[PDB]
Amino acid sequence: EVQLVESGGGLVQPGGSLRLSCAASGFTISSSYIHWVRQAPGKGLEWVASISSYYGSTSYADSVKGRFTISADTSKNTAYLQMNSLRAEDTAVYYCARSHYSVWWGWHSVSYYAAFDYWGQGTLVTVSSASTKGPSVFPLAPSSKSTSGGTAALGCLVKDYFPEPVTVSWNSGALTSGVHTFPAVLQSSGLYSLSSVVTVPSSSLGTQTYICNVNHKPSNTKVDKKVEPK
Amino acid sequence: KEVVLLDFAAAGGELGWLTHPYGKGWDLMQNIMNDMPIYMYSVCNVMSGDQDNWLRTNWVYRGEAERIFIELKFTVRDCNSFPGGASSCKETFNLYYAESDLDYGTNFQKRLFTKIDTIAPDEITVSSDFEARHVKLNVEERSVGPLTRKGFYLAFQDIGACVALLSVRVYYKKCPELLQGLAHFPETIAGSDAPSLATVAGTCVDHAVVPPGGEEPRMHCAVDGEWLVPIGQCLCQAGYEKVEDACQACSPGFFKFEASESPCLECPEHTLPSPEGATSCECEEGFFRAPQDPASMPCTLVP
Amino acid sequence: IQMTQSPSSLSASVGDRVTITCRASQSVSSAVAWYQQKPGKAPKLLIYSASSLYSGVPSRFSGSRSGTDFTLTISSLQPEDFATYYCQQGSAPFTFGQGTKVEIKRTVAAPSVFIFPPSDEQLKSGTASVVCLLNNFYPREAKVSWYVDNALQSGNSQESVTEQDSKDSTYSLSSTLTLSKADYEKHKVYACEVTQGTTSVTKSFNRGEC
Ligand SMILES: [Cl-]
Ligand SMILES: [Cl-]
Repeated sequence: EVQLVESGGGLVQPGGSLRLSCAASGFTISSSYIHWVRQAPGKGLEWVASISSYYGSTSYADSVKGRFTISADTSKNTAYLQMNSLRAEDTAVYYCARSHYSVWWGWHSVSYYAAFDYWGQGTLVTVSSASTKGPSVFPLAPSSKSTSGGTAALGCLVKDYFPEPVTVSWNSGALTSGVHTFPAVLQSSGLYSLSSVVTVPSSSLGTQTYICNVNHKPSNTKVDKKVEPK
Repeated sequence: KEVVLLDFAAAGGELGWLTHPYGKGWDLMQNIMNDMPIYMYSVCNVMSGDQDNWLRTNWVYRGEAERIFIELKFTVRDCNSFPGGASSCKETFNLYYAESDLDYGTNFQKRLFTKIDTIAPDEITVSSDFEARHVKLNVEERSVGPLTRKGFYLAFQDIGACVALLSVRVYYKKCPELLQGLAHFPETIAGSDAPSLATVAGTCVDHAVVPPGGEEPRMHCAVDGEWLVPIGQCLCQAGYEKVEDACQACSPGFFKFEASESPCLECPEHTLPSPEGATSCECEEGFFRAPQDPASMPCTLVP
Repeated sequence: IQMTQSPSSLSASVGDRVTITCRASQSVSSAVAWYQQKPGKAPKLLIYSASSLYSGVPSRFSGSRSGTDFTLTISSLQPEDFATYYCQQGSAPFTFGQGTKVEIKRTVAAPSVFIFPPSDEQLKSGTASVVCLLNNFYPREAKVSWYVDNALQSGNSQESVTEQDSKDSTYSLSSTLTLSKADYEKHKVYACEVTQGTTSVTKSFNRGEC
């Protein structure tokens, strides 16, 4: 199984530096291009950089040339993107991907070319002056004033945090059906807020336990809150 | 006259071609820029060293061919256009062939092949982009002969260069059909050796003859496929004259005693105008010809 | 070179034929690739070398070239096909297309409306968030107004919407009204009013009720 894993993302001040890592397994880098493509939140895919570790060639998108350097280390089978002089416009999810390279433009290997066939999962880079702030987690209680037949709604309000992301799970991932976790909104305070809600049978309220597990890795904070009928 | 025995850049030219070692090495490239899918083979293991990479063609029936010419069309990238790799990088490749009375199938044995020549590029490709947009196409041609078996293989060995093979054209030369000296000469295979000049027999065209005491028509076929050194000729027989490379009857009022190069002659003085295609003109009524005198003589009055 | 995608986004019903077009600014290599990206996830390869179906991809996807014009085709749009689609230059600059957002059109479905008072905990911090939940509805367009003792609220609420449920193509939405502790405790009745088409549904709580 071919695999690419990003790490290094995070929150960095304008003009700062961050180095991303793309750990490859299941294949050797020497045989292919390793690419970095980025997606600013709400924006399209932008190719950014590429490297062939066999040949040592590198190329960059203009938006990036001069400030980013892609490199690779054949020993750890890993590719890196050194970013310097970061601006607010570099805030994005950074994916890495592979593709079969060709020395001749407009030609592809009949057996080995498959475009960008494997991707990583992405790492978020946020360029900002705001400090890290962990979230406040409040219950969205189902009460007897939430009595809506045989289907009740309860949830967790995840308020005033920075930077993205938080993940919410319910009962340590055991409760998955009926869960909705809303995209965060940027508030006027400069901090993010979101809610996660789940719908659940009303006859299970006084008897089944519901706990939201909010993780905020950027601040190394986890919050487990039991949501109780009030 | 070039008779082609295998053309890579053509429909199904990639056909049954083989790469050794299995896996990396030579690889079949596709270019779909034009509505036509185009193909090539390339290799660029210029960083690695210890490179011995083979691309063998399909087995090609030589048929009547004695000598085969091989026309290659390739690009070579520059060794120092590759950041720090020249230590193992090369800029030539080797052209091999093998004669074989059977198609060996997917079987390939390097040792069975014979080196024809090192193939080297006239113009090198220097590009600063990893994928080179603009190429410098090279054309080289070699020959082997004589062939002795039912067919043959071509193989290409890369020693660690950055090569692309776009076209492999292999053909043999032949002397075309020809009309010369009022004889038709048949389409003849060429020779393998430069001194080799076979003789091919001319067939007098309709109404032409080889003269009673003259050389019968021979032509000689050469290595390039051009005919050489005519020997003899046919002649338009009596009653006929040369028109272009055919023999035409004499016009009414003309005659021709015998086969010669000359045109028909006007019927001599004191004669009756001859019908079409005559050998002699009849003496005008009341005139005669001396019995010692040939029919080209004018007739005199009967005394 | 540049690569223009058309249309920017579109809506279609299940089992509709959908066609997305990518136009190359100049003459490039014809090895256009097509990708499908679910919100928040990596792109997934659909088509490579302009027409080759990538291993594993359902046969309803197909790629075609007609000169400068590259097209992706979905013969039978499935609920799971909601995503954003990108053509890509399969050559030297590897430039990506502007993308096309595809949303699944379906029958109407009324929201289930739930209202949530602030926790006694949050109130202690001096702020009150009142959450209105709109669960599993279609279309996305709904008017959600807050009332406080019958007074229509403006400018103190924010909305958030999930993406489509990849099985039934519904949405869910939230409106969060934020008040100071002082303001929240000065009023009794907190109401969330959802209008869709010709129907309004209001859910309410009384600050002096359990
Ligand atoms: Cl707990
Ligand atoms: Cl409604």
